Amino acid sequence: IIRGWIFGTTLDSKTQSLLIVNNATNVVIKVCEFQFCNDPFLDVNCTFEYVSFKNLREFVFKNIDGYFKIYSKHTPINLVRDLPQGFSALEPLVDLPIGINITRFQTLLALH
Amino acid sequence: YNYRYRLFRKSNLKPFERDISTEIYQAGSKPCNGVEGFNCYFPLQSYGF
Ligand SMILES: *[C@@H]1O[C@H](CO)[C@@H](O[C@@H]2O[C@H](CO)[C@@H](O)[C@H](O)[C@H]2NC(C)=O)[C@H](O)[C@H]1NC(C)=O
Ligand SMILES: *[C@@H]1O[C@H](CO)[C@@H](O)[C@H](O)[C@H]1NC(C)=O
Ligand SMILES: *[C@@H]1O[C@H](CO)[C@@H](O)[C@H](O)[C@H]1NC(C)=O
Repeated sequence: IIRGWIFGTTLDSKTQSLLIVNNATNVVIKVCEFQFCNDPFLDVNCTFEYVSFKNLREFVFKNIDGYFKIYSKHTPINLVRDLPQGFSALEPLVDLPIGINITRFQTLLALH
Repeated sequence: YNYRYRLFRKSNLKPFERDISTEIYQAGSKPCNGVEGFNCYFPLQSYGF
């Protein structure tokens, strides 16, 4: 049900805002100078663009010198309440040359 | 005048950062909000090539 993120300043993308989406066949990435969702969803002008409980998915995002850097890891789990007590390290996914003044962010959920 | 430069005002621009308009940079204390007089309008020019 959890599927993506928006990063930027206004998040409406009237000025450049990053968007990252998983659609169960691909990951899709956009920065588009066009109006984004006002109350964000997935149904159950793009200066940069790219295309590729029992589970825990971990991510790190950082934004340095116009690059946006992503790390991740996937693991089994046996606790819903708190994060696991053990140690593990995330590994790099992608490193994106986007050049954007990110200060605020929001996750995306699928809706009926 | 098809060649342009956008900024000179105050809060400066980071290495490989990019900027595109939505609300007016004005040089002082005035709520200019579309006005183009003293301190007002974008710090945005065109070259006389
Ligand atoms: C990058 O974006 C931030 C906000 O997302 C801008 O920071 C504001 O700048 C004004 C002056 O221009 C300050 O009065 C505010 O206090 C700042 N707000 C925050 C939350 O820091 C910043 O100016 C932007 N820089 C560029 C060059 O786009
Ligand atoms: C996922 O995104 C790609 C690229 O936008 C698109 O071709 C594909 O049809 C999408 N998959 C689904 C299930 O909609
Ligand atoms: C498309 O982006 C440009 C800036 O690259 C902007 O001037 C233009 O108004 C945008 N179009 C829309 C419909 O927002």
